[PDB]
Amino acid sequence: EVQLVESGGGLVKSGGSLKLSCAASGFTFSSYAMSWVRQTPEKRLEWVATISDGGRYIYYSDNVEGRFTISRDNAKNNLYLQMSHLKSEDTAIYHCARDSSGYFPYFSYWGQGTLVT
Amino acid sequence: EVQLVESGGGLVKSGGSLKLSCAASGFTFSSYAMSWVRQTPEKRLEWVATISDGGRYIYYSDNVEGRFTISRDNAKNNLYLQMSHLKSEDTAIYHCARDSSGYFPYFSYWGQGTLVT
Amino acid sequence: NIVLTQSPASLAVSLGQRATISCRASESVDHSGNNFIHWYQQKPGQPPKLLIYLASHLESGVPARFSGSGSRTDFTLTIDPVEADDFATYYCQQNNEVPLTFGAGTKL
Amino acid sequence: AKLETVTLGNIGKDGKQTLVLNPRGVNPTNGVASLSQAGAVPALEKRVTVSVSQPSRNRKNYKVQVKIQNPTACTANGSCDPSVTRQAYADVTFSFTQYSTDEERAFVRTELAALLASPLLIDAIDQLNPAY
Amino acid sequence: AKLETVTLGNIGKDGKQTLVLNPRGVNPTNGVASLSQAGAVPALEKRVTVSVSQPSRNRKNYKVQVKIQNPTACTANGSCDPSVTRQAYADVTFSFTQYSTDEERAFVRTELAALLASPLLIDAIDQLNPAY
Amino acid sequence: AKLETVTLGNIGKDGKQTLVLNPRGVNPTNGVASLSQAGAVPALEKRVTVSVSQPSRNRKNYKVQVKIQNPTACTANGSCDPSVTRQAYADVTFSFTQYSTDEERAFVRTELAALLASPLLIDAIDQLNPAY
Amino acid sequence: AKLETVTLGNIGKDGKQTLVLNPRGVNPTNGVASLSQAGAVPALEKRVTVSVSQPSRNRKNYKVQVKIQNPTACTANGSCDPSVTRQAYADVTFSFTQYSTDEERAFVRTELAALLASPLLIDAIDQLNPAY
Amino acid sequence: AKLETVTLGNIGKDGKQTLVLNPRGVNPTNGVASLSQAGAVPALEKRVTVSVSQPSRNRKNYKVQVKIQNPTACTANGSCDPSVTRQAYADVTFSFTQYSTDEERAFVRTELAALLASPLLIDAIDQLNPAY
Amino acid sequence: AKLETVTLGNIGKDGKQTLVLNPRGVNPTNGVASLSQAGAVPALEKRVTVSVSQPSRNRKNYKVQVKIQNPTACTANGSCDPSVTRQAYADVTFSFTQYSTDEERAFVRTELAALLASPLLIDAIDQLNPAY
Repeated sequence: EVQLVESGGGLVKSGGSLKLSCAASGFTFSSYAMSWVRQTPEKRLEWVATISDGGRYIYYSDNVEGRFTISRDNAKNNLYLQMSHLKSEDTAIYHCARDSSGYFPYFSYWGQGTLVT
Repeated sequence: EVQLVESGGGLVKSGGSLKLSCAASGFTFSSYAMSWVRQTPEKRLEWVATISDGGRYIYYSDNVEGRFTISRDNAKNNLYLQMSHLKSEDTAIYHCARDSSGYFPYFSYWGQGTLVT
Repeated sequence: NIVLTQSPASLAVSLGQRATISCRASESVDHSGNNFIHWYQQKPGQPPKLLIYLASHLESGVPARFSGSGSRTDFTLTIDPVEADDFATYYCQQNNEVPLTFGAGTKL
Repeated sequence: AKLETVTLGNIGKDGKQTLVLNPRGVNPTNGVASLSQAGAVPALEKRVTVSVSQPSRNRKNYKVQVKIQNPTACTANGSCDPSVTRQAYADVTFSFTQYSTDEERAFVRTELAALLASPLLIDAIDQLNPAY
Repeated sequence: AKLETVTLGNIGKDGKQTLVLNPRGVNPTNGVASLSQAGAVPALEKRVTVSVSQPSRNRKNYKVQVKIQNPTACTANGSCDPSVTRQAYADVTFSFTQYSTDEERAFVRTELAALLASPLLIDAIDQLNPAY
Repeated sequence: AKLETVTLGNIGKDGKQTLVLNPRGVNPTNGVASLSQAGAVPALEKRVTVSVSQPSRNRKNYKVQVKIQNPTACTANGSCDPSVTRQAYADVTFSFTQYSTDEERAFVRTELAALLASPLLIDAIDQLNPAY
Repeated sequence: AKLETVTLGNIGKDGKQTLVLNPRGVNPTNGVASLSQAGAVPALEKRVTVSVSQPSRNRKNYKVQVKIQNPTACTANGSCDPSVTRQAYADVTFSFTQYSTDEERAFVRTELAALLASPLLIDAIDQLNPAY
Repeated sequence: AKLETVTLGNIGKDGKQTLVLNPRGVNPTNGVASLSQAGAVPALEKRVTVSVSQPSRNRKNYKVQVKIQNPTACTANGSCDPSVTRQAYADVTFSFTQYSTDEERAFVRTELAALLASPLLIDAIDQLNPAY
Repeated sequence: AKLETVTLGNIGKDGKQTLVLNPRGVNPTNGVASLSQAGAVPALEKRVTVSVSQPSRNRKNYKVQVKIQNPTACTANGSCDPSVTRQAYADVTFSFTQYSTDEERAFVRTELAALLASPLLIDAIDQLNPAY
């Protein structure tokens, strides 16, 4: 079964840095594209970033692009998200999604997520 | 390569006479039609004359027809332009063009030109 | 004479924006199904080169960022983003009739 | 992988058309996966097949094989329903040995995806001009 | 078109490599354009061929055919020149009839270029897993 | 010479029609140059071929050979796309020896261009009347 | 039409020559009109033939066929009458079906008359260079 | 590459003569590509051919061959045609292996091209003096 | 003439290398005069020979022959001696008649020496591209 077990999170003040991960077991990780999807405590879903198959083509959103990076490790099956500058609005759950077979994704599978502040 | 090296030019008073030429190396000269194209010092391009394959069909412009002749030598690969009466307006550069395969030309290749006054 | 009238006299863009230039024919130029309007480029210390023949066909030396279209009166040339070599003058000529009238040309 | 909808974008001579392929199961008789379009009549569908064959006691090589079939339709005089007039096929066969690593297999996949968008191959296929 | 040099970019699994290809002239026996890698000895380089056929009395339709091969060099001990260990092949063949338009042939070329980057054909080619 | 666009003017029974022929490369298998029109569908094009053959150990003569193929198109009842109904061919073969000068070869070229515009030949081809 | 005399003007490479042609009557064996040069002995003159065919049980279409020949006379020493050294030939053949109109057949005749004065076919015929 | 017109400059004994060669098509059976000078009476022309073995995967030896032949004309008395008294041949044949590199091939070419300007071989060919 | 030391300058691919050849005596049986480069281990040296037919009264054909061969060394493991992996040959053979003049022979030599600097043959040998 497709399973995405995240890690990281915690209580970090503004201007700091983080690194999340995603376990991604149950399928060939190095074939599919990946994504980070966030959910505010106001209960609205927003998009963060996508990374392609080999890590070549990367799409960020507007409120992410200046200060976050996304990467992956196809031999350790992990899916990272380095954070910086933490401008007091990103206090989400940060789900780890599996992208659909296609040109822009529609998020077939999901994960539990890690609370950040 | 198609190359058109002109000669002639100089400072000639009105009412005189000249003869230009064109080197025309790099292709079978006796297959294509030829042309003289002038460029005024006011930076506008004008047409002078065309001569056909064997020198049979000849087209002049209006300000050229009464006093210029055009000729060619298919054994020496030259392309001439005899001038007369030099009525103070023709002070151009006189490019030597190679005509396109067709019924009226569109001037595929060009040359440096010779300043006349 | 079929007088070709350039709609601008001079134009200036940056290295990113597109660039348009139009010629206006005195008469109809499209003869049977094809229109006889050609495009030239003259750098100031060089003889002119041919860019677009028969109003839509690129010459083999052109780096294929040029294009053209039109029908019987008005013929344009569009340059998707202008590079460093593209700053020159641009003449258009007329091939349908015997006197072979040319254009006035613009600058960049 | 697993058969799901392969929605392909930026298709066409201009590059604005998309195509969605809905899965139609795997044939057990020869191991050929199947994708197809969303038509009702089965003869008007654009279908894609794909199959990779293990090395048997005769062939000794792995063999990925992808096929593409695109029909076009038009109705004639005195006829009501559209028939099928043309077929534009495609047939890609890969071949690797037992000792090839996966980077050698991913080089050939991304080389072929880059040749098909090069001005030497978009002129021999769109315009049908040999490379001269 | 014209046999020029071909720089294939964003090639490979990671997508950071290049593969530059110089033309090697057509063949008067078959009419097959050929290309090879920029800087390598003969018979140890990556080859790309392409050939377009017209109708005849045999076949009533056109046929474009690309065919790439790329070896692997193993510098053994006690020898100055490398040997080849194995080849990897990919031969595409298209088939278009004489009434097919320009946007039907370009639809096939661009569908195949967009399909080779899909997780159905990633996992089928560089991993050799079939589609279930 | 070199293949470029051969735009022919003053064509037709009245003499006001033009035709532009865009080059489509040289076939290496038999040395036949090719010009064609600007259609999309390859069966609706007006094409011209031309080839001159060197004297081999069998034929002993130079042989220029020009062919012209003009199809016409019309759609029928219950049909959408236009098909091809007629073919109006032309086939000119020249033949010269090794010792012929170029003025002998240019006399035959300009003689044939002058016979085709004479009232004896514009009546046998336009009206299909034998010369009686 | 009528077998009259034919004055071909602007003939030759320079385009200043003439070639006048008197009729020599049709042939009841084949129906081939013939012409010859005005003032020359028989078997040392320039010949022009033309023949139009109708459909039959063999061929379903028309066939116009022009065929010109013109020798070269070498007055050798020790002989009063010249000999021929070599011939030069040009045989056009047109093919039109029974439903072809008047402006389709005149388009072929005038395209061929305008094509023989193009730098593709100047350089192919009087210079014997192929088209590259 | 593709055949084009080759203008050889400052050739000759004094070094102030030219030789303009036009292309003459590829022989389809053996692959030999011809060049010839634009001179009338094609029995007597400066002729240059070039022949390269085709790039195959299992070819062991690559072989380039260049031939030059130049006839001399003789207007013999009693004949309207010039004849060929004698020829002047040249036969250059290279030979490489499939592991040879570009600089090993370019060294042999520029060595042979610099021996022919050396005073050993402008005296062994022009004056026919054997080296001793 | 008499053999001397020949210094070939600006030879190579880039054109900035030398080749100093010392004389190595005349072979008394066939008359072939050798040159060789001063390199140690005489199994691997640049070697150039030249051979001219002797001037006799009743000789019909004069024939010059030049040969070049260049080995490449390989220090194989387990041996104290370098070996020869491969050669790189060149075989130039002229052919004249006894009525040929000095300028007819000097034209062929300076033509072959100017073809080898032309871009037709710096691409047919260095890159192994057949002309088409």
